[PDB]
Amino acid sequence: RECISIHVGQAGVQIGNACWELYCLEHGIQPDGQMPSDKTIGGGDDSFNTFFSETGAGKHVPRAVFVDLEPTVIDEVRTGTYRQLFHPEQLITGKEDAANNYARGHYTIGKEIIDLVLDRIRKLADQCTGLQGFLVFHSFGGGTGSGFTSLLMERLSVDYGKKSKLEFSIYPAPQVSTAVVEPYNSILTTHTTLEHSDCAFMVDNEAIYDICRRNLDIERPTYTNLNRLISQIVSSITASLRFDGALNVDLTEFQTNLVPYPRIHFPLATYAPVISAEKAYHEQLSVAEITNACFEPANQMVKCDPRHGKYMACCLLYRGDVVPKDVNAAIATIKTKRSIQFVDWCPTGFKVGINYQPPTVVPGGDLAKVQRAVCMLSNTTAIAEAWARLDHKFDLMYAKRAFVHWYVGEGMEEGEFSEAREDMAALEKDYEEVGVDSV
Amino acid sequence: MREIVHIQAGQCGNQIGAKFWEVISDEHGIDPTGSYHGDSDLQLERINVYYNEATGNKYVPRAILVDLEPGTMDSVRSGPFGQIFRPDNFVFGQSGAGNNWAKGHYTEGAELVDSVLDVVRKESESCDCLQGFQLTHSLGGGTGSGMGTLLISKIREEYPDRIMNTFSVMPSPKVSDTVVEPYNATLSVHQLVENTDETYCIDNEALYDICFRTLKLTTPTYGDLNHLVSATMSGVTTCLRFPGQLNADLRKLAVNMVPFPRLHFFMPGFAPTVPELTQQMFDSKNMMAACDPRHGRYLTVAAIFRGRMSMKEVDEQMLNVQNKNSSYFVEWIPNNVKTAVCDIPPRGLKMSATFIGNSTAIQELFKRISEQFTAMFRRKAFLHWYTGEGMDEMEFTEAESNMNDLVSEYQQYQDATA
Ligand SMILES: COc1cc(OC)c(Cl)c(-n2c(-c3ccccc3)cc(=O)c(C)c2-c2ccc(F)cc2)c1
Ligand SMILES: Nc1nc2c(ncn2[C@@H]2O[C@H](COP(=O)(O)OP(=O)(O)OP(=O)(O)O)[C@@H](O)[C@H]2O)c(=O)[nH]1
Ligand SMILES: Nc1nc2c(ncn2[C@@H]2O[C@H](COP(=O)(O)OP(=O)(O)O)[C@@H](O)[C@H]2O)c(=O)[nH]1
Ligand SMILES: [Ca+2]
Ligand SMILES: [Ca+2]
Ligand SMILES: [Ca+2]
Ligand SMILES: [Ca+2]
Ligand SMILES: [Mg+2]
Ligand SMILES: [Mg+2]
Repeated sequence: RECISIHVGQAGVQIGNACWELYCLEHGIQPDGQMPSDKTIGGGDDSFNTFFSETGAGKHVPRAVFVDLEPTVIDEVRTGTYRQLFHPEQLITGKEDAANNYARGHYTIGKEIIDLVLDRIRKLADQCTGLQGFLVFHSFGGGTGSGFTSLLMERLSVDYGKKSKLEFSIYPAPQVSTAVVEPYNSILTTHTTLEHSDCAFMVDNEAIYDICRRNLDIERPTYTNLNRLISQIVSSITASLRFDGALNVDLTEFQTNLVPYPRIHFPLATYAPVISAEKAYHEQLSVAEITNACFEPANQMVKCDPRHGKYMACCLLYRGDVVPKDVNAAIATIKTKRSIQFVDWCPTGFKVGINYQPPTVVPGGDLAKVQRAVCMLSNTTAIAEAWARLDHKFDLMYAKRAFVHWYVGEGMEEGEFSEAREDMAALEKDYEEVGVDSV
Repeated sequence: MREIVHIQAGQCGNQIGAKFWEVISDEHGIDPTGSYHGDSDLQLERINVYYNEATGNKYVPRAILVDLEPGTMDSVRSGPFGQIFRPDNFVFGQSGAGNNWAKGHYTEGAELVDSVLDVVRKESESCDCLQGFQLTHSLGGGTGSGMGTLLISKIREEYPDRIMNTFSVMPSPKVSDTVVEPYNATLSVHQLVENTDETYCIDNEALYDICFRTLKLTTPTYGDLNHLVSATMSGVTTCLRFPGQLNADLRKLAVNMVPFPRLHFFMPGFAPTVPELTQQMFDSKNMMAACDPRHGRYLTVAAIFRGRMSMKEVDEQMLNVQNKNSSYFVEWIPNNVKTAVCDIPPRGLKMSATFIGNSTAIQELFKRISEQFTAMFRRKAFLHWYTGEGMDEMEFTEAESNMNDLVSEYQQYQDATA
């Protein structure tokens, strides 16, 4: 029961760098891949083996692939503290990036390297007794993150069919955006990928940026700060696959309980508690307190107001000092609050899980080591607010065909821009249809 | 001599089944290694009903363990009595069912079902006179829910003249942990209505309130709830495992409990003087299913008392409750309450009372499920997960109709007069 992570572009690679660093600390894997606590050498059916393969020498190798169309970012990995952890074939780099151009990442530069990426992925898959699916980390805005990811997703649908594909996407934010055409790249990748991904977790950089300032007193956050925080959400989601437990979810479970309709598969994550060490000092937070924090809009990962929408499904993943009795009471209270509205076609609307391994913080980080934490994955109609903001920015530029020549110069037709935008128009409509009360 | 075959499917079924074998192994004096170290000899007169006897006078449960994921399978073998089970009777997959009834019934469970029947067949051929099957499972998941009812359908095709019992955990009115449980439960109930002779309805919310309110367990766990179920499962099988004449085999029990074939869903109960025991077992607060017996009428009832007690006092106290609450017993099935007594008490208790009731109030549970199910199906919410495994929408419509029919039937007899 195994998962392969694919990290694409600067954002995906740099996010993976934080996630795999956290995985090693959670499992006690050293930067050279050795895990002393593991006594089954060269193999095993342990829970952590879903994400780590093993060699006869006792090394624990991530079941991951790093791909970028320029080597600047992945070279850090090849020389960083965790360079020994990855086999050289796992890290794949071109020589010329996509220049914030979806078309270059999909057609011009992407096709140069797609076949090699699939071959290295296939070698990882052949090392599997049973493969659940793929975890794809990328950014909506970059040329490689959008253009190449869409090509990879389409190719994966062919080589592996209906096998699960889950995305971790980075929604553009002007605070740190390095491209004016990011709206074009996001609408195009979303449309191209929309029918290939079974579930996509979006993260709005602006939301993370505000959370880091407010909750962690970080006066001017950097990608390092943001990426560690994303890692906690990714760690919590994968915790049920990497750690052995009786109250876990797996890819198939929480997919089946979060996605009511194929196109409506964009939940927004919420994590709690996000606290600095100063405030954590002499302050321990209860299961109910962190459970209530998940429904406060301030702690969301996409700028939106769930109060102005309706919940269709909530997945609450607790980890740490959490007892079933506390969890049941917390969710019981939520079901009494009327500020939290569920659609009328979802009476049972809570998937629940508990893992007993406590959260881990990387040394030198800003998050405090807490005893219990919770991640909530909620599919609410409020997420459509995010699509509306990005579609409006798409419209403003496309009305004047601004920047479109860069895409036509790389082979695309104006039809793909309207075709993609009409798909987003339908999706915006689908999100209001599902929010209407039944007859 | 009249042997029963036990099957446990899914994470829920296996956990409950494992503690069932812990309780009755202790009651029959079997230790984890499979050797008898007991005091009385009534422990062995009917041991062959649930245990095979193997070389060396070691007793091995006639149990088959099933699940589409290996996790809970490994916990069973590491448990207290995990050593006792026949290792060839562990039949497990690797994928899991993902709370998908279609996966357990049609795709992922289909690939594993024949491997299960091969163990079933091998056990049944080793029976002097096979009696029937009993299954433990939940209706909210995908393995015990979906694959469980597949095994039931397959087993009937090979053993159509044998009794089929089930211990089924039903969805609860207010506590749930899976979003699609209305779909999985409604699809299983459709199966059980057609392919089971007796079904015991258990819901966890009732068990949890007992654990929290009555036994005063401040932080109950599935561990604490399962101890209640295993105690009850021991009580309902006492007449099958110890010498007696009343409801001494599965068919005789079914013939005394099931006046109409589709209305075979029972409300179990357990308790905890003789007058005190009899009052408790009838109380709503001692029922394991979330249905008030005072919201319906009892078609039939079976009470089992265990331990040393004055049968005169018991017989007199059972009659008072019947004559005290005549309104809650159908007038057109005379003498529909049957009482049995066994001298062997459970461990920790000296006197126990187990209650089995076929009450029309059970329709409330089937209405709760139907209401939830329709709310989802009218909008086809979460349906793509099922049609994606090959199902058609009309399989859902039929399952809904059958349960709505089952609810109508229960009401029909709740208002019948003489
Ligand atoms: C049925 O759906 C459930 C929902 C739920 O939270 C809303 C909980 Cl906590 C439980 N649950 C769990 C558990 C299950 C899945 C994930 C994590 C924990 C473990 C456990 O030992 C006990 C006793 C219970 C339980 C059962 C019936 C109750 F009335 C109250 C609590 C079950
Ligand atoms: N959270 C987070 N976002 C990032 C990071 N790096 C880039 N981004 C975002 O990604 C978008 C730009 O895409 P990039 O990842 O930089 O570009 P790329 O994927 O390498 O593709 P090319 O531009 O063709 O090289 C912007 O919206 C940035 O805000 C990161 O390390 N962390
Ligand atoms: N009593 C009890 N019920 C359980 C347990 N685990 C799960 N359940 C019930 O079963 C449902 C989850 O289904 P599950 O057992 O995982 O189904 P599976 O997919 O077939 O294994 C929940 O609604 C619970 O009420 C357990 O250990 N004890
Ligand atoms: Ca190992
Ligand atoms: Ca090793
Ligand atoms: Ca298969
Ligand atoms: Ca065969
Ligand atoms: Mg780049
Ligand atoms: Mg589970």
